[PDB]
Amino acid sequence: SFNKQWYLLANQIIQSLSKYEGGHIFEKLVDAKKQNCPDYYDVIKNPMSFSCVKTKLKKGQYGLPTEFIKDVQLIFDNCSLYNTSGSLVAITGKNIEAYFNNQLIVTGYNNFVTKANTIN
Ligand SMILES: Cc1cc(C(N)=O)ccc1-c1[nH]c(C)c2c1CCCCC2=O
Ligand SMILES: [Cl-]
Repeated sequence: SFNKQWYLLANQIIQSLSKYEGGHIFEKLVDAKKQNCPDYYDVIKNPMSFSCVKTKLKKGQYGLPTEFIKDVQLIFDNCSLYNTSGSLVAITGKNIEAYFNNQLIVTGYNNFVTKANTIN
């Protein structure tokens, strides 16, 4: 069915980000002490990780295909806000963001967004 199909595509796409070079840094939520960034949650008010998105997909918390995109984009927007441009972490965020946006086209995922937008 319609929602089962884009759930399945979203699961495939999120797994491909996890396996992308450097993707491990987005897999779990940042540990502010362990990653030596004690102010992280003072700057990032809406934290997000690949594992959060995987849990939402597993539990059925998404109603619309755009909700998945919004959460993944939030990962990269948090990355670019906290980290200085040209840092190893910022570079990695931009790499995976570009990969992600291409995958949305290549996989057809954007077609589910287009259809769901018409349904309102
Ligand atoms: C780099 C890094 C390495 C590991 C690991 N397990 O090796 C896990 C998390 C992070 C990480 N992820 C993000 C997204 C960040 C960080 C910490 C540094 C700056 C803050 C930030 O945005
Ligand atoms: Cl690392």
